[PDB]
Amino acid sequence: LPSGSDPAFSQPKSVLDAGLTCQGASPSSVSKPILLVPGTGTTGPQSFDSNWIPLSTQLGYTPCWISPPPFMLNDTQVNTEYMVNAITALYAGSGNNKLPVLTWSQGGLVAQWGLTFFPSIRSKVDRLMAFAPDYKGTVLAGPLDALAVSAPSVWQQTTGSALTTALRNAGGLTQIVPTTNLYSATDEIVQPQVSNSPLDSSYLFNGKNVQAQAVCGPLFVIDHAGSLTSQFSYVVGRSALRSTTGQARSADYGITDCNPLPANDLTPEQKVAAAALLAPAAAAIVAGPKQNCEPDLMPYARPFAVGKRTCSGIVTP
Ligand SMILES: *[C@@H]1O[C@H](CO)[C@@H](O[C@@H]2O[C@H](CO)[C@@H](O)[C@H](O)[C@H]2NC(C)=O)[C@H](O)[C@H]1NC(C)=O
Repeated sequence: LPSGSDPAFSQPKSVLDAGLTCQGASPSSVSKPILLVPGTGTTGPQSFDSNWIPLSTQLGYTPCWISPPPFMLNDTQVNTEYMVNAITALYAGSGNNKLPVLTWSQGGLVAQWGLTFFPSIRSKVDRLMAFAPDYKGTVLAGPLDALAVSAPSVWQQTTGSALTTALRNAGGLTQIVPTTNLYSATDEIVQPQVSNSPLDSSYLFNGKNVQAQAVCGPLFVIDHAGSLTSQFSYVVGRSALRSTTGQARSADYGITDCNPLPANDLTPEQKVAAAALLAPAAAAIVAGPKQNCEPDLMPYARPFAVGKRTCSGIVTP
Protein backbone atom coordinates (compact mmCIF):
# COMPACT_ATOMS: atom_id res chain seq x y z
CA LEU A 1 0.00 0.00 0.00
CA PRO A 2 0.98 3.54 -0.49
CA SER A 3 2.19 5.13 2.64
CA GLY A 4 3.14 8.75 2.80
CA SER A 5 1.02 11.87 2.40
CA ASP A 6 -2.48 12.10 1.05
CA PRO A 7 -2.31 13.57 -2.48
CA ALA A 8 -3.79 17.07 -2.82
CA PHE A 9 -7.30 17.22 -4.21
CA SER A 10 -7.76 18.55 -7.80
CA GLN A 11 -11.09 20.23 -6.68
CA PRO A 12 -11.51 22.91 -4.04
CA LYS A 13 -12.78 21.76 -0.63
CA SER A 14 -15.70 24.19 -1.04
CA VAL A 15 -16.78 22.12 -4.07
CA LEU A 16 -16.13 18.84 -2.26
CA ASP A 17 -18.08 19.94 0.82
CA ALA A 18 -21.05 20.94 -1.40
CA GLY A 19 -21.24 17.30 -2.59
CA LEU A 20 -21.69 15.95 0.93
CA THR A 21 -24.70 15.95 3.20
CA CYS A 22 -26.26 14.29 6.15
CA GLN A 23 -29.92 13.63 6.78
CA GLY A 24 -31.01 16.29 9.25
CA ALA A 25 -27.43 17.33 10.20
CA SER A 26 -24.32 19.18 9.33
CA PRO A 27 -21.21 16.94 8.73
CA SER A 28 -19.41 19.20 11.28
CA SER A 29 -21.76 18.00 14.07
CA VAL A 30 -23.30 14.60 13.54
CA SER A 31 -23.99 11.59 15.65
CA LYS A 32 -23.28 7.99 14.37
CA PRO A 33 -22.77 8.93 10.76
CA ILE A 34 -22.60 6.37 7.97
CA LEU A 35 -21.24 7.42 4.65
CA LEU A 36 -23.03 6.10 1.64
CA VAL A 37 -21.27 6.11 -1.73
CA PRO A 38 -23.59 5.73 -4.75
CA GLY A 39 -23.44 3.75 -7.98
CA THR A 40 -22.78 4.86 -11.50
CA GLY A 41 -25.52 7.01 -13.06
CA THR A 42 -26.92 8.22 -9.65
CA THR A 43 -26.71 10.67 -6.80
CA GLY A 44 -26.69 9.50 -3.11
CA PRO A 45 -30.53 9.79 -2.78
CA GLN A 46 -31.13 8.10 -6.11
CA SER A 47 -29.03 5.02 -5.23
CA PHE A 48 -30.22 4.87 -1.62
CA ASP A 49 -33.56 6.49 -0.85
CA SER A 50 -35.26 3.15 -1.71
CA ASN A 51 -32.95 1.10 0.57
CA TRP A 52 -30.04 2.04 2.79
CA ILE A 53 -31.01 5.63 3.68
CA PRO A 54 -34.22 4.47 5.51
CA LEU A 55 -32.64 1.11 6.46
CA SER A 56 -29.56 2.65 7.98
CA THR A 57 -31.72 5.32 9.80
CA GLN A 58 -33.87 2.42 11.17
CA LEU A 59 -30.59 0.85 12.48
CA GLY A 60 -29.80 3.99 14.52
CA TYR A 61 -27.36 5.91 12.18
CA THR A 62 -27.41 9.28 10.57
CA PRO A 63 -27.10 8.58 6.81
CA CYS A 64 -24.70 10.86 4.98
CA TRP A 65 -23.81 10.59 1.34
CA ILE A 66 -21.90 12.18 -1.46
CA SER A 67 -23.26 13.05 -4.91
CA PRO A 68 -20.25 13.61 -7.17
CA PRO A 69 -21.52 15.29 -10.29
CA PRO A 70 -22.77 14.48 -12.80
CA PHE A 71 -24.36 11.28 -11.46
CA MET A 72 -21.03 9.51 -10.76
CA LEU A 73 -20.21 9.60 -14.52
CA ASN A 74 -17.06 11.81 -14.16
CA ASP A 75 -13.49 10.69 -13.31
CA THR A 76 -13.58 8.05 -10.52
CA GLN A 77 -10.49 9.69 -9.04
CA VAL A 78 -12.48 12.95 -8.59
CA ASN A 79 -15.44 10.96 -7.21
CA THR A 80 -13.05 9.56 -4.64
CA GLU A 81 -12.00 13.13 -3.61
CA TYR A 82 -15.57 13.65 -2.46
CA MET A 83 -15.42 10.47 -0.47
CA VAL A 84 -12.02 11.14 1.25
CA ASN A 85 -13.03 14.73 2.14
CA ALA A 86 -16.26 13.30 3.56
CA ILE A 87 -14.52 10.81 5.79
CA THR A 88 -12.20 13.57 7.13
CA ALA A 89 -15.23 15.87 7.83
CA LEU A 90 -17.47 13.17 9.41
CA TYR A 91 -14.72 11.71 11.58
CA ALA A 92 -14.23 15.24 13.00
CA GLY A 93 -17.93 15.97 13.13
CA SER A 94 -18.73 12.84 15.11
CA GLY A 95 -16.09 13.64 17.78
CA ASN A 96 -13.13 11.94 16.15
CA ASN A 97 -14.93 8.64 16.02
CA LYS A 98 -14.43 6.12 13.19
CA LEU A 99 -17.46 5.63 10.92
CA PRO A 100 -18.79 2.81 8.66
CA VAL A 101 -18.92 3.22 4.84
CA LEU A 102 -21.64 1.45 2.80
CA THR A 103 -21.57 1.39 -1.01
CA TRP A 104 -23.07 0.29 -4.24
CA SER A 105 -21.36 -0.69 -7.47
CA GLN A 106 -18.79 2.12 -8.27
CA GLY A 107 -19.12 3.41 -4.76
CA GLY A 108 -17.10 0.42 -3.43
CA LEU A 109 -14.34 0.94 -6.07
CA VAL A 110 -14.38 4.57 -4.89
CA ALA A 111 -14.04 3.63 -1.24
CA GLN A 112 -11.26 1.21 -1.95
CA TRP A 113 -9.39 3.77 -4.19
CA GLY A 114 -9.69 6.22 -1.31
CA LEU A 115 -8.30 3.80 1.30
CA THR A 116 -5.53 2.80 -1.09
CA PHE A 117 -4.23 6.23 -2.15
CA PHE A 118 -5.26 8.54 0.78
CA PRO A 119 -3.75 6.91 3.88
CA SER A 120 -5.09 9.51 6.35
CA ILE A 121 -8.51 7.82 6.08
CA ARG A 122 -7.55 4.24 6.97
CA SER A 123 -7.73 5.18 10.65
CA LYS A 124 -11.09 7.01 10.26
CA VAL A 125 -13.12 4.26 8.55
CA ASP A 126 -14.49 1.60 10.89
CA ARG A 127 -15.56 -0.91 8.22
CA LEU A 128 -16.73 -1.10 4.57
CA MET A 129 -20.03 -2.76 3.59
CA ALA A 130 -19.91 -3.00 -0.23
CA PHE A 131 -22.80 -4.20 -2.39
CA ALA A 132 -21.86 -5.41 -5.92
CA PRO A 133 -18.51 -3.61 -5.77
CA ASP A 134 -16.54 -3.58 -9.01
CA TYR A 135 -12.94 -3.53 -7.77
CA LYS A 136 -11.74 -5.31 -11.01
CA GLY A 137 -14.17 -3.23 -13.14
CA THR A 138 -16.55 -4.95 -15.50
CA VAL A 139 -16.14 -6.73 -18.88
CA LEU A 140 -19.53 -5.36 -19.95
CA ALA A 141 -18.09 -1.84 -20.50
CA GLY A 142 -15.52 -2.83 -23.17
CA PRO A 143 -17.78 -2.63 -26.27
CA LEU A 144 -19.13 0.77 -25.22
CA ASP A 145 -15.64 2.06 -24.86
CA ALA A 146 -14.73 0.76 -28.37
CA LEU A 147 -17.58 2.94 -29.73
CA ALA A 148 -16.49 6.06 -27.73
CA VAL A 149 -19.86 6.32 -26.07
CA SER A 150 -18.56 5.65 -22.51
CA ALA A 151 -18.68 8.20 -19.72
CA PRO A 152 -15.32 8.94 -18.00
CA SER A 153 -16.04 6.59 -15.01
CA VAL A 154 -17.36 3.81 -17.35
CA TRP A 155 -14.00 3.72 -19.11
CA GLN A 156 -12.38 3.54 -15.67
CA GLN A 157 -14.68 0.72 -14.52
CA THR A 158 -13.73 -1.32 -17.61
CA THR A 159 -11.87 -4.58 -16.95
CA GLY A 160 -8.19 -3.91 -17.83
CA SER A 161 -8.50 -0.16 -17.37
CA ALA A 162 -5.63 2.09 -16.30
CA LEU A 163 -7.58 2.74 -13.10
CA THR A 164 -8.27 -0.94 -12.15
CA THR A 165 -4.64 -1.77 -12.94
CA ALA A 166 -3.39 1.00 -10.71
CA LEU A 167 -5.69 -0.10 -7.83
CA ARG A 168 -4.54 -3.72 -7.90
CA ASN A 169 -0.83 -2.86 -8.34
CA ALA A 170 -0.94 -0.56 -5.29
CA GLY A 171 -2.37 -3.37 -3.09
CA GLY A 172 -6.00 -2.38 -3.43
CA LEU A 173 -7.35 -5.90 -3.99
CA THR A 174 -6.64 -6.79 -0.37
CA GLN A 175 -9.02 -5.34 2.26
CA ILE A 176 -7.54 -2.32 4.07
CA VAL A 177 -10.23 -1.97 6.77
CA PRO A 178 -12.62 -4.79 7.81
CA THR A 179 -14.69 -5.25 4.59
CA THR A 180 -17.77 -7.24 3.65
CA ASN A 181 -18.58 -7.71 -0.06
CA LEU A 182 -22.18 -8.85 -0.89
CA TYR A 183 -22.57 -9.74 -4.58
CA SER A 184 -24.21 -12.09 -6.98
CA ALA A 185 -23.25 -14.29 -9.88
CA THR A 186 -26.34 -13.19 -11.72
CA ASP A 187 -25.22 -9.58 -12.03
CA GLU A 188 -25.97 -8.10 -15.48
CA ILE A 189 -23.71 -5.02 -14.90
CA VAL A 190 -20.61 -6.35 -13.14
CA GLN A 191 -18.90 -9.44 -14.39
CA PRO A 192 -17.00 -11.62 -13.82
CA GLN A 193 -18.89 -12.58 -10.55
CA VAL A 194 -19.54 -16.31 -11.10
CA SER A 195 -16.46 -18.06 -9.47
CA ASN A 196 -17.08 -17.52 -5.78
CA SER A 197 -13.29 -16.91 -5.74
CA PRO A 198 -10.62 -14.26 -6.09
CA LEU A 199 -11.55 -14.00 -9.80
CA ASP A 200 -14.75 -12.17 -8.90
CA SER A 201 -14.84 -8.45 -9.31
CA SER A 202 -16.32 -7.95 -5.78
CA TYR A 203 -13.66 -10.10 -4.04
CA LEU A 204 -11.03 -8.65 -1.70
CA PHE A 205 -8.33 -10.79 -0.06
CA ASN A 206 -9.11 -11.19 3.69
CA GLY A 207 -12.59 -9.70 3.22
CA LYS A 208 -15.86 -11.37 4.04
CA ASN A 209 -16.81 -12.19 0.50
CA VAL A 210 -20.37 -13.26 0.24
CA GLN A 211 -21.54 -14.43 -3.19
CA ALA A 212 -25.25 -14.89 -2.57
CA GLN A 213 -25.43 -18.24 -4.48
CA ALA A 214 -22.62 -19.68 -2.30
CA VAL A 215 -25.05 -19.23 0.67
CA CYS A 216 -28.45 -19.50 -1.11
CA GLY A 217 -27.74 -22.09 -3.77
CA PRO A 218 -27.14 -21.93 -7.48
CA LEU A 219 -30.73 -21.03 -8.40
CA PHE A 220 -30.87 -17.95 -6.17
CA VAL A 221 -31.14 -14.83 -8.26
CA ILE A 222 -30.60 -11.25 -7.30
CA ASP A 223 -29.33 -8.90 -9.99
CA HIS A 224 -27.07 -5.84 -9.82
CA ALA A 225 -29.82 -3.78 -8.01
CA GLY A 226 -31.11 -6.67 -5.93
CA SER A 227 -27.51 -7.12 -4.59
CA LEU A 228 -28.10 -3.78 -2.83
CA THR A 229 -31.81 -3.99 -2.07
CA SER A 230 -32.85 -7.58 -1.22
CA GLN A 231 -33.89 -8.98 2.19
CA PHE A 232 -30.83 -11.36 2.06
CA SER A 233 -28.65 -8.31 1.36
CA TYR A 234 -30.18 -6.44 4.31
CA VAL A 235 -29.51 -9.36 6.69
CA VAL A 236 -25.85 -9.48 5.61
CA GLY A 237 -25.50 -5.70 5.76
CA ARG A 238 -27.06 -5.51 9.23
CA SER A 239 -24.68 -8.23 10.38
CA ALA A 240 -21.67 -6.33 9.02
CA LEU A 241 -22.80 -3.03 10.61
CA ARG A 242 -23.41 -4.67 14.05
CA SER A 243 -20.37 -7.04 14.11
CA THR A 244 -17.59 -6.53 16.66
CA THR A 245 -15.13 -7.86 13.98
CA GLY A 246 -16.14 -5.21 11.44
CA GLN A 247 -17.28 -7.93 9.00
CA ALA A 248 -20.52 -9.82 8.57
CA ARG A 249 -20.70 -13.13 10.42
CA SER A 250 -21.88 -16.43 8.99
CA ALA A 251 -23.54 -17.02 12.30
CA ASP A 252 -25.94 -14.14 11.56
CA TYR A 253 -27.47 -15.43 8.34
CA GLY A 254 -28.48 -18.65 6.67
CA ILE A 255 -30.79 -20.35 4.28
CA THR A 256 -33.92 -18.85 5.84
CA ASP A 257 -32.71 -15.29 4.92
CA CYS A 258 -32.46 -16.20 1.27
CA ASN A 259 -35.35 -13.92 0.19
CA PRO A 260 -34.52 -12.17 -3.09
CA LEU A 261 -37.38 -9.60 -2.78
CA PRO A 262 -36.66 -6.05 -1.60
CA ALA A 263 -35.98 -5.78 2.22
CA ASN A 264 -39.09 -6.55 4.25
CA ASP A 265 -38.94 -3.35 6.33
CA LEU A 266 -39.18 -1.10 3.29
CA THR A 267 -42.49 0.64 2.45
CA PRO A 268 -44.52 -0.57 -0.53
CA GLU A 269 -43.23 2.46 -2.47
CA GLN A 270 -39.65 1.97 -1.54
CA LYS A 271 -39.99 -1.66 -2.67
CA VAL A 272 -41.33 -0.58 -6.04
CA ALA A 273 -38.51 1.99 -6.42
CA ALA A 274 -35.92 -0.58 -5.30
CA ALA A 275 -37.06 -3.09 -7.91
CA ALA A 276 -36.84 -0.35 -10.64
CA LEU A 277 -33.39 0.99 -9.50
CA LEU A 278 -31.39 0.08 -12.63
CA ALA A 279 -33.71 1.91 -15.03
CA PRO A 280 -33.05 5.52 -13.97
CA ALA A 281 -29.31 4.85 -13.59
CA ALA A 282 -29.03 3.40 -17.19
CA ALA A 283 -30.95 6.49 -18.40
CA ALA A 284 -28.60 8.89 -16.63
CA ILE A 285 -25.64 7.04 -18.20
CA VAL A 286 -27.03 7.46 -21.73
CA ALA A 287 -27.72 11.23 -21.15
CA GLY A 288 -24.32 12.15 -19.58
CA PRO A 289 -20.82 12.98 -20.82
CA LYS A 290 -19.15 10.56 -23.19
CA GLN A 291 -15.60 10.34 -24.53
CA ASN A 292 -13.17 8.33 -26.65
CA CYS A 293 -10.54 7.54 -24.07
CA GLU A 294 -10.02 6.73 -20.40
CA PRO A 295 -9.32 9.79 -18.23
CA ASP A 296 -5.68 10.19 -17.27
CA LEU A 297 -4.46 8.83 -14.06
CA MET A 298 -3.62 11.45 -11.51
CA PRO A 299 0.10 11.67 -10.83
CA TYR A 300 -0.10 9.65 -7.57
CA ALA A 301 -1.45 6.57 -9.39
CA ARG A 302 0.71 6.53 -12.59
CA PRO A 303 3.59 4.41 -11.17
CA PHE A 304 1.06 1.60 -10.71
CA ALA A 305 -0.21 1.29 -14.28
CA VAL A 306 2.87 1.80 -16.43
CA GLY A 307 1.99 0.75 -19.99
CA LYS A 308 -1.81 1.27 -19.98
CA ARG A 309 -3.39 3.82 -22.32
CA THR A 310 -5.37 6.95 -21.31
CA CYS A 311 -6.42 10.20 -23.09
CA SER A 312 -2.79 11.56 -23.01
CA GLY A 313 -1.34 8.27 -24.24
CA ILE A 314 0.58 5.47 -22.59
CA VAL A 315 1.18 5.78 -18.80
CA THR A 316 4.86 6.31 -17.81
CA PRO A 317 6.48 6.05 -14.26
C1 LIG B 1 -17.05 16.51 -15.77
O1 LIG B 1 -15.66 16.52 -16.06
C2 LIG B 1 -15.22 17.43 -17.07
C3 LIG B 1 -13.73 17.23 -17.41
O2 LIG B 1 -12.92 17.26 -16.23
C4 LIG B 1 -15.51 18.82 -16.55
O3 LIG B 1 -15.23 19.73 -17.61
C5 LIG B 1 -14.28 20.73 -17.19
O4 LIG B 1 -14.79 21.50 -16.09
C6 LIG B 1 -13.83 22.44 -15.59
C7 LIG B 1 -14.28 22.99 -14.23
O5 LIG B 1 -15.65 23.37 -14.26
C8 LIG B 1 -13.65 23.48 -16.70
O6 LIG B 1 -12.84 24.59 -16.28
C9 LIG B 1 -12.99 22.77 -17.89
O7 LIG B 1 -12.74 23.74 -18.92
C10 LIG B 1 -13.88 21.61 -18.36
N1 LIG B 1 -13.18 20.72 -19.27
C11 LIG B 1 -13.72 19.94 -20.23
C12 LIG B 1 -15.19 19.93 -20.57
O8 LIG B 1 -12.95 19.24 -20.86
C13 LIG B 1 -16.96 18.99 -16.13
O9 LIG B 1 -17.16 20.25 -15.47
C14 LIG B 1 -17.40 17.86 -15.18
N2 LIG B 1 -18.83 17.88 -15.00
C15 LIG B 1 -19.43 18.20 -13.86
C16 LIG B 1 -20.93 18.16 -13.90
O10 LIG B 1 -18.84 18.51 -12.85
